[PDB]
Amino acid sequence: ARLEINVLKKIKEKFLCVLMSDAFELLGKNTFEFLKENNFQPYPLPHVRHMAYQLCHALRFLHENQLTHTDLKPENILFVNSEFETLYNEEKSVKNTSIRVADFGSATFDHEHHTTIVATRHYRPPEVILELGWAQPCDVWSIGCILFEYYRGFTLFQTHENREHLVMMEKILGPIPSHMIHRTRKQKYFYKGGLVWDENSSDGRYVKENCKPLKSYMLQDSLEHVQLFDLMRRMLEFDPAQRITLAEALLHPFFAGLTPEE
Repeated sequence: ARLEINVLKKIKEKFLCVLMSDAFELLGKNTFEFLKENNFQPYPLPHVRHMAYQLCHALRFLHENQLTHTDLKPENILFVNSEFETLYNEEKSVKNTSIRVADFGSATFDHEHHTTIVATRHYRPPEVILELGWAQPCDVWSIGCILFEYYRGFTLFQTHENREHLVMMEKILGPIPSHMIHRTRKQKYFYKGGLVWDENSSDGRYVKENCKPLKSYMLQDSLEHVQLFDLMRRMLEFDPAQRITLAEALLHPFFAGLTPEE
């Protein structure tokens, strides 16, 4: 099943992706390894900004060429060089914050058959869970979750099951748009428009204690933090038709803080 090779060849011909030589180039540790190798202490905002910029550029490229990745997660984003400079206050900070997007094994073309369920759970969007169909906006959702993870050090949706996941989504982002609820065949999750959920269950207890409205995860109050969260909340729009595109995301005030080298 090296129809992966095919995608890689189609991609090369059109580029912050890890692509083929014939296997490919070796790079540094991935952005999750680095997180774990640093106690899950977040990346500082400037790193998060440069990484976000690169991600949006990388996938805007796929997205404008009839491709969705479907499996973006911190494990598939690679530092070109993960050499770091430890500093006491001990936290680690990577030297060169350039990244590459990897693993096009799941990348799907517009015209290809779309499997119902795609993405790794924590990075999977509501349209997929509710089986409303999916395309490029899938990746944008994943990118929102990933940026949050870079900025706080922990997963946005640390979940194991659909119902819980949906409850976490409402907890953090507000209620699911009613039209999406009317449209899904997955009605077993709902009653009179409301997610069926026992708050006294162990998971229900986890969510009450640990999931809160998105803005409340802001570490600092500076403009740059406010903008990152404005951009994240647009990437984590429930409705894929209304969710921001990566072309649009790059025209966001958040990226004003980039160096011109960056």
